[PDB]
Amino acid sequence: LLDFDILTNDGTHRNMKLLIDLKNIFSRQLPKMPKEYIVKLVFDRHHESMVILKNKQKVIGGICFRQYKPQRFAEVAFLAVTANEQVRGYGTRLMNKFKDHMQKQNIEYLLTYADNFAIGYFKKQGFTKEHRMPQEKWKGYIKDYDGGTLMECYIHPYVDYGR
Amino acid sequence: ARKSTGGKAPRKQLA
Ligand SMILES: CC(C)(COP(=O)(O)OP(=O)(O)OC[C@H]1O[C@@H](n2cnc3c(N)ncnc32)[C@H](O)[C@@H]1OP(=O)(O)O)[C@@H](O)C(=O)NCCC(=O)NCCS
Repeated sequence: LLDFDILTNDGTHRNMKLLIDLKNIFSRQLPKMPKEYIVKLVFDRHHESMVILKNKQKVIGGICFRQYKPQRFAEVAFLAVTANEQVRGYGTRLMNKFKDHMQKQNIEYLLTYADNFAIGYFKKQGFTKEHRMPQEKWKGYIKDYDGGTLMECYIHPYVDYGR
Repeated sequence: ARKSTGGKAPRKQLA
């Protein structure tokens, strides 16, 4: 039964199976993403994945992010829940768990590029189009794409996110 | 970057 764990790319058979499963969920739910691209970010050293584990073995969703610790902000790379598990509240519970985790990690802002429907989805999750975080903080660290809408979520130090 | 930012793609989740 349901667990939200931080999946570490430590070269072990167990975690590496879970990362591959999460990666396959990502490419399935994000057809516009080059699959080799999802692989590169998910298994790079800089990235982490918080997954939704059904029991102690099956991946049904997760979020791949990258923390920029000194600057105290993190970028969401990919977010998804497997087809047969969508519309059950998991995606929202994941985001809440993520924010709570980032709060404990001393992260002040969450950033994510969004497109089309995703903008509305992240708005429901607390992200906004206007930023209260200074440009120069992410500039040079996070790529500046003109084709995408950059959204941010302020993580207040003592607001109860997650539950 | 050899491949690297940490990024998405959802373009209209209604497909
Ligand atoms: C976005 C996503 C993670 C949400 O996860 P989830 O487990 O389905 O989330 P929830 O059940 O908490 O979502 C609740 C709401 O989202 C809507 N929703 C969830 N999946 C949906 C789908 N496939 N199509 C349309 N609406 C959907 C529900 O209708 C619901 O109603 P509400 O907005 O009035 O509350 C999931 O839809 C997904 O994996 N999408 C494809 C990947 C993607 O586009 N990810 C974000 C960008 S990388």
